[PDB]
Amino acid sequence: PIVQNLQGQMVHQAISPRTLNAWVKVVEEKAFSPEVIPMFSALSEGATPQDLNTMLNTVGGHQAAMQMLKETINEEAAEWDRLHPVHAGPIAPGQMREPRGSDIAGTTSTLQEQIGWMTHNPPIPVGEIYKRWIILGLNKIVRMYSPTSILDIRQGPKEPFRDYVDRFYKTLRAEQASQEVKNWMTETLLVQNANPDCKTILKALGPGATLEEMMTACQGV
Amino acid sequence: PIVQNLQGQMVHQAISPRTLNAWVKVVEEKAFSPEVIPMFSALSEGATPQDLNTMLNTVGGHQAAMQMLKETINEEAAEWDRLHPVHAGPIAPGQMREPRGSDIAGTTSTLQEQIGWMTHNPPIPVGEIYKRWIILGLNKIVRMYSPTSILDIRQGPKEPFRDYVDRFYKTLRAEQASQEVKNWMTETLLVQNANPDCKTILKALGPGATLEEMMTACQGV
Amino acid sequence: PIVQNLQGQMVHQAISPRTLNAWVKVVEEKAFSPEVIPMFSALSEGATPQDLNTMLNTVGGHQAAMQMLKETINEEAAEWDRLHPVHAGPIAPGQMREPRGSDIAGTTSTLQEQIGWMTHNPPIPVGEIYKRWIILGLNKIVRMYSPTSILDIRQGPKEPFRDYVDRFYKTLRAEQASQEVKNWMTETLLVQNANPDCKTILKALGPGATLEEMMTACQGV
Amino acid sequence: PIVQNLQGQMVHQAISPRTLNAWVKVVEEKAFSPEVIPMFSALSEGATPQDLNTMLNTVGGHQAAMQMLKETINEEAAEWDRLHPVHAGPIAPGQMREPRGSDIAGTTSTLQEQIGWMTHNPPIPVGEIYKRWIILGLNKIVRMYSPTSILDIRQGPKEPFRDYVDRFYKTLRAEQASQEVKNWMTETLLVQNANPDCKTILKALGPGATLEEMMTACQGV
Amino acid sequence: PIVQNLQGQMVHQAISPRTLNAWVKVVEEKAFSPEVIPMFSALSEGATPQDLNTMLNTVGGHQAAMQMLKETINEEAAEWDRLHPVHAGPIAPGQMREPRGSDIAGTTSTLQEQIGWMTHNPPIPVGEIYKRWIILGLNKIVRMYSPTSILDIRQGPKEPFRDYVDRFYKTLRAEQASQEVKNWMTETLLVQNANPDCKTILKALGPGATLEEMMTACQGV
Amino acid sequence: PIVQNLQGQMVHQAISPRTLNAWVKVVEEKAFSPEVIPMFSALSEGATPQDLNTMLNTVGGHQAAMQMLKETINEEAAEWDRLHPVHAGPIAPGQMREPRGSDIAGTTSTLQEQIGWMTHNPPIPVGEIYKRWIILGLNKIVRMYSPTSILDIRQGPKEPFRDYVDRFYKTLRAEQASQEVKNWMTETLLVQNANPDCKTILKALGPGATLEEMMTACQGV
Repeated sequence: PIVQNLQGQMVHQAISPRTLNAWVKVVEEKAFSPEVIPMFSALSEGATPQDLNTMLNTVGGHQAAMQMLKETINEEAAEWDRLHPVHAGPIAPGQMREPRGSDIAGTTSTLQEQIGWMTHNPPIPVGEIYKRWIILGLNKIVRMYSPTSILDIRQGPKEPFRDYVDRFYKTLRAEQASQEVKNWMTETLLVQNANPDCKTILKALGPGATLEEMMTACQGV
Repeated sequence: PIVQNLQGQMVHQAISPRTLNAWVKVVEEKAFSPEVIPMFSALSEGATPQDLNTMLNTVGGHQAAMQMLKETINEEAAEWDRLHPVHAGPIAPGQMREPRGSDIAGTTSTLQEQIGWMTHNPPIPVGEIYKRWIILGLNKIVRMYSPTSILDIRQGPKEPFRDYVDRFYKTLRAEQASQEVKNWMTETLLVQNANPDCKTILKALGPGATLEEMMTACQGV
Repeated sequence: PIVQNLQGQMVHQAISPRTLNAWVKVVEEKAFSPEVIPMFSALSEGATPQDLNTMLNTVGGHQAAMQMLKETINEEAAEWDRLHPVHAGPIAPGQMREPRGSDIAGTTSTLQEQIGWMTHNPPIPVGEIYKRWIILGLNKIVRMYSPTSILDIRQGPKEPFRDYVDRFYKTLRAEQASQEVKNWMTETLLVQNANPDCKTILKALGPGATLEEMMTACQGV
Repeated sequence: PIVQNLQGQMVHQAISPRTLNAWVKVVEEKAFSPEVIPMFSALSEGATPQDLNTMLNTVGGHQAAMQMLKETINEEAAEWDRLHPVHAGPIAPGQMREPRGSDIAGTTSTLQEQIGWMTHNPPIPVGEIYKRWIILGLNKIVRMYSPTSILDIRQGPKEPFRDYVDRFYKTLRAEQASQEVKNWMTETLLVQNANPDCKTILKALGPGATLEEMMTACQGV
Repeated sequence: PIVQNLQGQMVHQAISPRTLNAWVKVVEEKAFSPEVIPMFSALSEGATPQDLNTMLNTVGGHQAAMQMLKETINEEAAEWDRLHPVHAGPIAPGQMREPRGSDIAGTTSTLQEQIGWMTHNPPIPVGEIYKRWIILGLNKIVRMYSPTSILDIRQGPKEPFRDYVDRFYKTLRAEQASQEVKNWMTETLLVQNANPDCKTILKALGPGATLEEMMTACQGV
Repeated sequence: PIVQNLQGQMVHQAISPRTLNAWVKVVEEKAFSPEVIPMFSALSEGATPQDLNTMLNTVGGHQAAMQMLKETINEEAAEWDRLHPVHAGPIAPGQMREPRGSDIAGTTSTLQEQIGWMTHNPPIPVGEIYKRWIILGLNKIVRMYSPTSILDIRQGPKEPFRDYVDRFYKTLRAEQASQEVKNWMTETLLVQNANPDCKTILKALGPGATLEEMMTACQGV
């Protein structure tokens, strides 16, 4: 990737095999839990689109998820095509060619071209745009891999409030729609979907309290 | 993070995947024992707020604890807003914009802005303030994860004095309120909550002795 | 391999033993699944033909596959011989000798000669051509190791649509012929080779839909 | 820690997570055997007092031992206070403030102050003094963790002389009082605490012999 | 080993313990399969004769094989003595002494002398000659460790053609005599030593076909 | 240790924890087999006497062996004292003090003094002399740990010649007296201590043959 050397140059180097093994092991062990998204966003810091394609083609399993991806980046590139038309002109003096939707990905673009693209001033973040598309696809993937909607989590007979909140926020992280609506579920359905005694003590405390307060109040029975 | 090169420049580099795996394994294996706090404070040496957010979003489990966090940094940012108002003016010549409570975290701030913030002279420790807020939240988290107050530890029938002191200082580390009060429990309840024979020999020694003296006196029965 | 130092020179260094162990472990554990091809293409970034030969001779098992390789690079070199004849002349002033089919591989070529070949301006990618031949052979190897044609995958009695699509795209990745024909299977045989109820609901949705739509429609029975 | 770069500067860098994991694993697996002392002295080469405090707070278990430590460094700092009074004067031109007993540890001292302390000429070894105090405490800790005095080791019925000497020198290393007295036990109690037949052959050899001679003579019965 | 720094100097550094552990683990786990030869040739890139001697003395087991080695390098050095006589003269101005058969190995030669030998212009490859002798000995070792001649491999009753070819090329790699004779076995005994039905279909295809063709024809029964 | 930087300076750096863990694991797993000697000689390349003392004090077990060591370096230092007397004079202009037997080890010598000793021109190899003494002690240690003389190895009833030679050269490596006498055992007792049938075929071949010839002749019964 383009690493910032103190001398003042950004030259790509081959991605360390350590990073590839880390990404692979994360994909297998952690399956497609919501943390794979920050894992990818952290392991792909400054990576080129070719490096991102390498990291995507590295995993062997979950071919349905990878096909959903290969479709999602395809749709994103198609949308970028309609957002960004062709200048329809020759090469201007001292000017490089504008990347297209396919050129944003590593398919129709050489590593030298991508390096010049992301190092020339003003800089264009082709790798960052590819990362954004991949993250958008991973959102749909992690949504599909969660077989439970937000309005199905209810506290069991003697299930601890701690693990109830744990499962509730697992599913909240899995289900992404917005922010205000997430707060909407957070401040009602947390108490709305509890045991009878937990319900009673939660409205004994009433509204206008913090989640820490709810858990320390519902510490026992 | 900002590493001090001998040349005289501080330029961020991508956090090593080794550090991320170390933090993850610590979080899973060591759960949320009090040592996770120095673990975080050591693994986040010089890290940017974006790196801290990456390390926080890395862990998948303990979503209740992570929600307590996301609430605690929210409260800390809100407090910082009321401590630090807006200058309400244009950009001064050769002067950058003052970070806000949200800008302190990596949400509403770019990596370039954070780097300029923590490298311009005079330097402002945005990453250190974010670390302080995260540590303040981890204090509450480790307090909640300990289901035992300080005034519940009592020596068993034939439980060794060594393991009694071990459990006592586990719980003392877990329960944090102050320093003088910690010494207050340390110098009384250590002996106040012992076996009858241990009680007798401890006041046979009397007060004004060291913990080493207590343990070497209570080495046997 | 030839690593681009910021000073402006490309000098070969000994391949790290880490890379060799990574390649070996990939070959053994992952057998010859289609992901070994991007594994090789990533672990051999900038590697010399001698390094590629080292990586090929490293693996001990699958000697039938390695013989298929040693035959495929032989055929590729023979084809390159007939594509590229001999200039049949002495050495021109300030001009090096043109590599042959055997010289492209590391057999009849010294490391110094290869380095001069891939560092002199204009540059010739002898290592890249060797990589291309090895990848062409690995295509045939991965095709042979897959004992199932594309027109044999059919959904079982109560096999989930997710795992059906998984196996279907395993076999699609294994079987490579072209691109338009891959889309041809993708848009028909995916639904053509399903359970009766899945068939009914898939043509209930009809054509002109995405794979994500097919899977979310066939989420249940 | 302060690493000596060839350029001629000593600038602190963040301690590697590898060193922290090594120290932690040593503490857990090797418990508090006498080798943990050279382990600490080797892993803390050039470390700052803040790094030493991080390494001390890293371990979670053995809180009784850590309290003995926190007491021993407290006593050492108090002794250093009475050895080193306050100059009771303003700051001299081009002169820094003298560290105190608490400032020697990382509690009341910033990393910048410690760096200036251990890099200014003439240099003051604040980190080395902290290391010496920690080692003095670890001496008492390893003494307490050994539940056996030197005058209790006696050769069993058919216990080999090799393992007898092994256990004897385990306990000798555990019990530290001086050097001349260690030689005193070494040259008598080694033979004084043996089996009857071993006694007979040892005084058959007589005094004025080496430990190698004793073991090769007592190789058999 | 002599690593080529970009500055323009070749100075030996201590071999990494990682390389030694890699060589050791390869020797133990992989025994003496034919791949240990490319393993050694890759792990000993640029190594000095002293480094090669260290790597040879590192392994503890297979002392019969190591004695065969110590004999083979002895014979190679003796042959080099008779190939290269003594100049029988004093030291010429600005000229170093010519290495002998023993001086080629690290026995009678200091590291400084070897470094000057392999860094002075014109360069002499003492380490490469030692590597060649060690490889020649490893050839005999791997031949001895294979307890099966080439004319003993015959396809079993229902042994797959894949594994038959696997074992055949295992033994072909183990048995090294030449190249033309290897092709001689390759193109006849592959089919000559098969099951009756495999024989029939192989001569149904006839000669003038590739090994890939043989295996895809004999895919089934 | 003193690493040769290309700039032209030799400055000690803290020994990597990797080297310490490697030495420790070698000592525990491989016990004290003869290969621990080249292990130590390879892991202690360029190490200072203080580093050697750290590596020696690192191991916890085998205190009898470590006491034999601490005695052997003591005897070596005492011998060096009688070989090298005191100059009995003041410090000469621009001249450092001559190391003594104790100063050769890291006991009575500071790291700065040792660095100046092994970096000043002309250089004195204090670390190398300490390494030589430690190796001399390890010779005696590995001799003691081998409970079998050279004249006890005899081929069993149906023990393979390969494993017979293996055990024979294990014990030959363990028992070190000289070189000519080692050849003396090598060329007779190898055949002198065999099975009756092996005896018959070995003198069927007769003398004047190589060990490879003996093993290939005695391949079978």
